[PDB]
Parts: sequence; structure tokens; C-alpha cells
Amino acid sequence: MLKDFGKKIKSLRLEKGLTKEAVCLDESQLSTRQLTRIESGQSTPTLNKAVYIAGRLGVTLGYLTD
Amino acid sequence: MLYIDEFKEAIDKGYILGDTVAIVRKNGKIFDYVLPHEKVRDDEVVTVERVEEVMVELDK
Amino acid sequence: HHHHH
Repeated sequence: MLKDFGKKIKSLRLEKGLTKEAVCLDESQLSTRQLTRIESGQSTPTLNKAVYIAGRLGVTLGYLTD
Repeated sequence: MLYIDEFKEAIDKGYILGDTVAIVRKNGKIFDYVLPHEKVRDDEVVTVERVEEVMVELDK
Repeated sequence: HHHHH
């Protein structure tokens, strides 16, 4: 379940000193807009985006689940 | 990539209002939407498209 | 339903 995903990924990103743009890399898999929507809870994370983000932040997806 | 569920949620939550919406395409494929308050970079290609036609295309 | 509501 991914209801608290946005807050956790924002915390971990800020911890690692990364901007949203750095997480999104070439934006081929994730736009900065989409990451912003997930972090604020505007958009529910989908599986492909959640797994991409977890990998970019260096953790298994299980670190970020509810 | 834009999931049909993501688009439908943006409509349900009242972020995508009205009959048309701004769309970013990459490699011919729908890649994202753009809300009025959001920004796009210079290399992103934005088109105004009909909400119902975007839904058709995403449902495929 | 709609945001902020």
C-alpha cells in the first residue's frame, strides 16, 4: 500500500540532498511535475513510478510502503 | 507515461476541468498532462487536446 | 471529491 508514499519519498530525497529534478534524471520515466504531484499527495503513485523512485533513492520499495 | 487511472484521478479531484487539457507527448506517446499552474521546459512539446479523446487513447 | 473539499 502506498498512501504515505509521498511524504516518505520527500523525506528520503531531502535527506540525500537531492532535488526533484535529480530524482527524475532525463525525465524519460518521470516528469518533475509527476514527482511533485506524488510528494504532495495530489496524485496517487502508480507502480512503475513508485518502483522507479525507490530505485532512484537507493532502497527497495518495501522501505517506502505503508 | 500517463496511466488512465492518473488522468481519471486528476479529473475526479477537480484539477483537470473543462473539455480540453494540455498534454506532453514524447516519442509519439502521451507522456504527461500539464495543469494551468504547472511549468514545462523549453524542449517539452505541449498540445491542447480533448479530455475524452485522451481518455480513449489511454484506455487502449 | 474535489481538492480542498
